[PDB]
Amino acid sequence: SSKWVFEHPETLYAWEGACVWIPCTYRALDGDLESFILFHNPEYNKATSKFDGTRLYESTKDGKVPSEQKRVQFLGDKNKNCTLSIHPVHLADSGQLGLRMESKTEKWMERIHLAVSERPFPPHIQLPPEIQESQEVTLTCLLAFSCYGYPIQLQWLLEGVPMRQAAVTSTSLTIKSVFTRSELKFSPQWSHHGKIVTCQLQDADGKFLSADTVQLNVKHTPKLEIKVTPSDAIVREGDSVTMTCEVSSSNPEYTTVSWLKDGTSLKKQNTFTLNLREVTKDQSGKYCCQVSNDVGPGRSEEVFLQV
Ligand SMILES: CC(=O)N[C@H]1[C@H]([C@@H](O)[C@@H](O)CNC(=O)c2ccc(-c3ccccc3)cc2)O[C@@](Cc2cn(C[C@H](O)Cn3c([N+](=O)[O-])cnc3C)nn2)(C(=O)O)C[C@@H]1O
Ligand SMILES: *[C@@H]1O[C@H](CO)[C@@H](O[C@@H]2O[C@H](CO)[C@@H](O[C@@H]3O[C@H](CO)[C@@H](O)[C@H](O)[C@@H]3O)[C@H](O)[C@H]2NC(C)=O)[C@H](O)[C@H]1NC(C)=O
Repeated sequence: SSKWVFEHPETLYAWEGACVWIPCTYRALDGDLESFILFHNPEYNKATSKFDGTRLYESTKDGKVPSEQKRVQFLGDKNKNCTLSIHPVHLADSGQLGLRMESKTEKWMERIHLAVSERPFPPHIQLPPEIQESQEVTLTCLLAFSCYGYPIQLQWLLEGVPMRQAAVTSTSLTIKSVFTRSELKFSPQWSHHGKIVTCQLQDADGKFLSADTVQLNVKHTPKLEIKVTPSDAIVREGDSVTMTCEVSSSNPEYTTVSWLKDGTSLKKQNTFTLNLREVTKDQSGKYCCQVSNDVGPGRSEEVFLQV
């Protein structure tokens, strides 16, 4: 009994004040249409074996001459298209819509769910699983809404400030999926680790509607800071010098630590402190530590000993 076959999304989302555009097609194997009624939450009376409830559209009354001012409009034909449109949609419209249709001696009822919330629902940011420094990533912000009579826009904010990188916004309004996607590419620095990325929903005039925030987990090599005593780095032979190596940032945590004298690894220096108890003249160069993690080896600044 596959007499009727409808192609449309199973659920359409919107909010109070906006509009909703419902794509819909059908194929009636039993000729063209004779009547089309649009119920809101129809209740089937088991006694009379008919459908009751508030009728939002009747093809025999408010659809005999299309009014163009109608809030609820049927944009379809007699045997193919059942695209509905409520502009503006209200909270009292949220529910289950019924597409009661009749042809020659047979009739059919079709359900469409219309979820309308009082406030604009937030979008959603889809992050890559591993974000690493100097590697371009594509952040995806999706929104399960798109209507013609109410244009929207998605805005990317980093740390509460718009991002200079351009985005690409695309909308799909088909019988399969309805959404507004905005993708943004940018090469993250190590400092972006722990920073907040926001995707804001705004109308045509740019008024804030909703948003979704995330915190970046940017892998990076250990950024190091080196200290030396004395600060002036001046000494005589035999006297002591101490250098310290402090990991200021590393994602993930560090693994090994070694020291370098003009690019030469001093052996047995597996700690963050470099003690030169009795110095000479042949030393006196440029020192730096190397701390690594899963990401790789990170190097600190250079200090001129010069003795
Ligand atoms: C080709 C054909 O044969 N077409 C049938 C047609 C169904 O095939 C067709 O409409 C399929 N779609 C549904 O069924 C349907 C049901 C509910 C909803 C919906 C939508 C929005 C909100 C709430 C609901 C949308 C679709 O059905 C009838 C009557 C008919 C009467 N019943 C009673 C039966 O007990 C099951 N039932 C009960 N109940 O409590 O049992 C409560 N409501 C029902 C249907 N079951 N069919 C009709 O005239 O529409 C005859 C017609 O010739
Ligand atoms: C069922 O029939 C209706 C009526 O034609 C179809 O609706 C029409 O669809 C087109 C494209 O989908 C709409 O064009 C759009 O216009 C806006 C401006 O309002 C523009 O910004 C878009 O880029 C696009 O050009 C059109 O407005 C819309 N309505 C009417 C009255 O024409 C509907 O597509 C049909 N259903 C299916 C599943 O095809």
